[PDB]
Amino acid sequence: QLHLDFSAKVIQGSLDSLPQEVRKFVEGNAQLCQPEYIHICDGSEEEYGRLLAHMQEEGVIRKLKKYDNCWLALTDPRDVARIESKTVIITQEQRDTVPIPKSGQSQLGRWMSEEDFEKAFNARFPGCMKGRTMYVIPFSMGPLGSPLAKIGIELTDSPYVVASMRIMTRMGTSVLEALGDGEFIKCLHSVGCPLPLKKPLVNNWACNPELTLIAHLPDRREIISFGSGYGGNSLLGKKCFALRIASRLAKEEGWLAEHMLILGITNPEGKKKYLAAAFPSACGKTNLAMMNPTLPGWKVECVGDDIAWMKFDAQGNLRAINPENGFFGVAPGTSVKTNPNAIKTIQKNTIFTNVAETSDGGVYWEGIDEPLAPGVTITSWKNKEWRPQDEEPCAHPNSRFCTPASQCPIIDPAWESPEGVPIEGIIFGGRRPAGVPLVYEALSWQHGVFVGAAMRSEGGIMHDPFAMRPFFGYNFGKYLAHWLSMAHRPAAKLPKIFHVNWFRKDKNGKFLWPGFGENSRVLEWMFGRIEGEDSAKLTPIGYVPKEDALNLKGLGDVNVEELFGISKEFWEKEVEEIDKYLEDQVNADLPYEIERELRALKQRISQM
Ligand SMILES: Nc1nc2c(ncn2[C@@H]2O[C@H](COP(=O)(O)OP(=O)(O)OP(=O)(O)O)[C@@H](O)[C@H]2O)c(=O)[nH]1
Ligand SMILES: O=C([O-])C(=O)[O-]
Ligand SMILES: [Mn+2]
Ligand SMILES: [Mn+2]
Ligand code: NA
Ligand code: NA
Repeated sequence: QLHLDFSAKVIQGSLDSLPQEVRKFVEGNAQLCQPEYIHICDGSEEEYGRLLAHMQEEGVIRKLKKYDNCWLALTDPRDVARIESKTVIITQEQRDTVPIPKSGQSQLGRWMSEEDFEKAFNARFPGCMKGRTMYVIPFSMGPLGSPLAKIGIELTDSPYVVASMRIMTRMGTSVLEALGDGEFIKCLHSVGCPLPLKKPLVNNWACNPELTLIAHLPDRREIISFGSGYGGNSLLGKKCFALRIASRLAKEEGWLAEHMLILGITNPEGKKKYLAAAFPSACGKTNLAMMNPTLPGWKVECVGDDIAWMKFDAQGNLRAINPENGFFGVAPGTSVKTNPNAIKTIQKNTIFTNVAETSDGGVYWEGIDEPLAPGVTITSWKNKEWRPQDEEPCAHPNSRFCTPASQCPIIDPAWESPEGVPIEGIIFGGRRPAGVPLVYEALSWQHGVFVGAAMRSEGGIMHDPFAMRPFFGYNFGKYLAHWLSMAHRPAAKLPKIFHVNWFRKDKNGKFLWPGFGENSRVLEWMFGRIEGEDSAKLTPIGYVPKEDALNLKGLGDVNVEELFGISKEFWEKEVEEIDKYLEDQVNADLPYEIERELRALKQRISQM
């Protein structure tokens, strides 16, 4: 050059050390964003402890004195969740990203043109890191060096993101060494608050709500996120990369990237199988992935609780890996009763966001179901004193823990095996207060994809097909076609597909099923069905357990008639509702097989 060599500003590592393409990505975005310092993360314990202690000294995080190396971050309340309306995918044509709805608004993604995004980018990123450190985070999604793993580089101006990525991905120098001159996903993040601050800082939490924009450019292998320091907006490996970018990659390359837990279940005979399950956010993946089974002699072990990458191997087994390195789990509702294994995992080396703090340096949230000693007081996530009779919760309803996977006492022994675990069943499920029984089994692969397409969240109202509504990297119609195509992969060992419903209520709004560890009784049935056991009765919706097939010992107060009932009237409405939805939201891009399954279901219900 005659006068972008950023070597003078490197305060950890060396630009000369980086693979050539990594250096180009770092230096191009350094020129653009103008950070004061560049810190190439090494992923070391030393780095991490120093970063936490720094954040602590600035008032960005607090140490939770009751626990071993745990920390609390309280955000600006404007920055507390994924913002779906500010989350977009850029492609040349809108239809490649989302189907064109008849109601002029898609529920299945949000497209932005290249032109509009270029303008948005130029209005945000120039100079956005002034006065700050640009951290360079080399990370692997999946076990380091696994043939199913994929590497990214995230640039960020947030120490909180660096700490959380260290938990949620594999990151540091070993990733750079593994990468060499290979391809990587380019991830660029800024809290959007260059120094000197143009607006006041709220709760020591840098963010720019008005300019928040989480963009995905699958054709350029780029994720570009501005304005939010929170969770799925800032930890780019998780939703942005491992669902949105990865699902489109998966479609091109013949595999699947899904919003699924992966678990290993062992029966009293010592026989083990792996299952994957897609439930929408707020519908209990993490509880099932970590289940403490109530049934004696059974064991559940966790491979992952949120994302699965699955690819058929040479023998036709559908192999799954967890591309994450930790659990970014919802804190409220987590108790010894609902998730005892999570309670164990999170007492050390854990970062909590937006939960309450007790006066002895512990954590608190709605549904923790753990009384405090008299005199122990509570500071809410809004940093105000709080009492249990107050109108507001003590913790944000989407507050999280961020905890290392390897600490889970029931972590699966194969949770990092590079070839992945063989999936034998896929479970769909949602919140259905009425009509849908506790468990049913799909009649075929094509029926099972239809059943995934029919999933619901939020009290049985919102459609959330495959638990992917906020996460599709491309047109949902085409994703259906991709799933259906698996039936035609020669010698594929197609998993059995089930649908569960933990959430059926009686007329008074009481749950008909106790759930949590009692769900082990449902898993027992699925396990027997995969083994070929004659434990199923055919019904218009699929197979259900025979009378006496489920182990209900210890649960004699269960209303079996209501929990397992199938009403013609309910199912007529359901098929009409599904028809309207698929027409409104998918229309021209709906695969014929999905249409055929809808007709087949309608026809079976007509014969009741
Ligand atoms: N009634 C009942 N509720 C359950 C069961 N399992 C989980 N839940 C509820 O599920 C909610 C917690 O699920 P989340 O951790 O939000 O769900 P998730 O699928 O892990 O979501 P993300 O982490 O956002 O993907 C709480 O309201 C729990 O009470 C069950 O067996 N029965
Ligand atoms: O953070 C999550 O896991 C989610 O929102 O599904
Ligand atoms: Mn979860
Ligand atoms: Mn999730
Ligand atoms: Na704060
Ligand atoms: Na087919």
